[PDB]
Amino acid sequence: PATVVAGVDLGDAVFAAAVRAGVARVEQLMDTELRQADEVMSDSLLHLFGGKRFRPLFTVLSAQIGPQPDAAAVTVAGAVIEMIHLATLYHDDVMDEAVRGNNVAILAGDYLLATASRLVARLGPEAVRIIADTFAQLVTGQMRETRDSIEQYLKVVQEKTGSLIGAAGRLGGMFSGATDEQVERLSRLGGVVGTAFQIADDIIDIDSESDESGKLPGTDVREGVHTLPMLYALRESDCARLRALLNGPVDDDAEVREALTLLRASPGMARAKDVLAQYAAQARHELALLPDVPGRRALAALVDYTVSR
Amino acid sequence: PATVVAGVDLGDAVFAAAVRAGVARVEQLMDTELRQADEVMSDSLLHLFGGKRFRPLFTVLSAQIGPQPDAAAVTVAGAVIEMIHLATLYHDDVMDEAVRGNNVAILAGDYLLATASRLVARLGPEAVRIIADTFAQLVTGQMRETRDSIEQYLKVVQEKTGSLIGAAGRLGGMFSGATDEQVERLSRLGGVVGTAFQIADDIIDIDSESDESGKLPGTDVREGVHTLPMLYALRESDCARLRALLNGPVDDDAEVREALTLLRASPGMARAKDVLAQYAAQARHELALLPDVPGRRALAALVDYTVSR
Repeated sequence: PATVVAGVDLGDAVFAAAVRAGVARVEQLMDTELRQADEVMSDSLLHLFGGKRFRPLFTVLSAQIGPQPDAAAVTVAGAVIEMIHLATLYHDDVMDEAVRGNNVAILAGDYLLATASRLVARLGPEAVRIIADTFAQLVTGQMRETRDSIEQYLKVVQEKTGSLIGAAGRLGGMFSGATDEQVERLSRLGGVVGTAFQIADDIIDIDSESDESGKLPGTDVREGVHTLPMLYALRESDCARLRALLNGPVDDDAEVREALTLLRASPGMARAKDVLAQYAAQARHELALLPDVPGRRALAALVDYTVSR
Repeated sequence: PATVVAGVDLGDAVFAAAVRAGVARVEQLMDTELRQADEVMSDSLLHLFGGKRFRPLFTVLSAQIGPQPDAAAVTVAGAVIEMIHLATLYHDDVMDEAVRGNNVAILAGDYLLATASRLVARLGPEAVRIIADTFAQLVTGQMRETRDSIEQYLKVVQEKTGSLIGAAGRLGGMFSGATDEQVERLSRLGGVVGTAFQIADDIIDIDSESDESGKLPGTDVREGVHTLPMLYALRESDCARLRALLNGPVDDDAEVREALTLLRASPGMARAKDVLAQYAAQARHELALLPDVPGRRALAALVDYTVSR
């Protein structure tokens, strides 16, 4: 649809086409910079690099609050964020021994990080500082995922997902010339959006309906992984049968559906949906403190998408 | 000995004690910065972090050409270089499936890189640029190690070892206030030193004598790995028996000594020693273009150590 960009309906067509071109300049910049890499890199780098490009969208939408939403440096920031995102996927898939092998995945991701660093060097001192501080949080989060278990999970998703989208809002705001106050609100907005996005993803993966990309639920159950609704379910008074299923990876397709209908019917599925609604409210709050401009409506459509996709 | 620092004799005791304190301030800076990491990091980060600290020594020795050899930023540069070095070891040991496991090794190294980035953000734009460009070369080199085979090996060791020691000389020169010309010569010196260091290491690992750390030779033969003297040996007209041994990993301890006495007696061991002597001459050339100061004698003792250790 002429109003939709990267999976969210932004309203007016002249606005959606402005944002679309912004995301396209991020895309072009990343392809240009990645294609300069030595031949020995090509196979590794381009493998995990199209996309949904949520982070570039967030960066470009954040910049629409500023008086220069199409600043050259907004595109550079967009490319930096997306490259760090892509890089984390490579490194996760090694330590998980994961499908999305581990041959040369450490070095490729390591490149996406060098390259990210190359581009952020163009944005100046504070940007290099912002990104350094962010990547550092991002690691600690994946790290802590590696080990109050509920407090711990929420610290994980704030570090591993929240931080980087926080940085996208901060850099989008800064490089578009937004006020100091607007920069802080887009940063806070980004941190919450990233947190709600991960929790929504975790609920969706238990819900009986198929995901955005048409995927069936149960992956997290199968991989052993403990998500918010499971963490809540485990500490209730039946909850014993759940405990045994969830104790590790589940490979029997009936134990999968067994574990599912056990999770779905748990008070845990209620506690987790409540947590999501609290982060969604926190996001909508930060939105209400932005000016009443088409940029704000677009960011509200993005929150709406985040907490229902 | 009162004249020795990090395995090389620098001559005068007042000079060696100045350089020793410089390397100690790099050490202290790295420990301070690494100990601030979130608890979940500690186990991973401190595991691969004492040392021989060749890169900090090179950085501090390079700074002794400048009129401010003890500049605050020389210590920051020293810590940046050593952290990137340590980080590459973590990532190599995963893709090699290596002893020096791979559990959380991707993320730790990833931290050492975030932290490196945090410190280099203190040195300003061009430093962030230098390091970004360097890490990028460093990857391509490990990468190319992953695939004229001889030309290719030498490109590998220039990228994977040469680049970073090149950066150490460049940053040591810059932050000590050395001239533009002196900075370029310390950079070139560093690139060659790193190249000779790796080739010397590869020869030492075949020589019948034990290494610096008392290690017996043959590891590279055992791990399958092809080094300069093997690459030369393979393309001679006996050379057929060598080809079969070297075809992959060697686990039989007699085939190890068989492969050894075959490598030692090869014209390949002559071609490789000649390559080393050419890089040693290139290093000594760059040294002759530096001023006649105690810094130059110390760097000459370092080259002497590099090409015989």
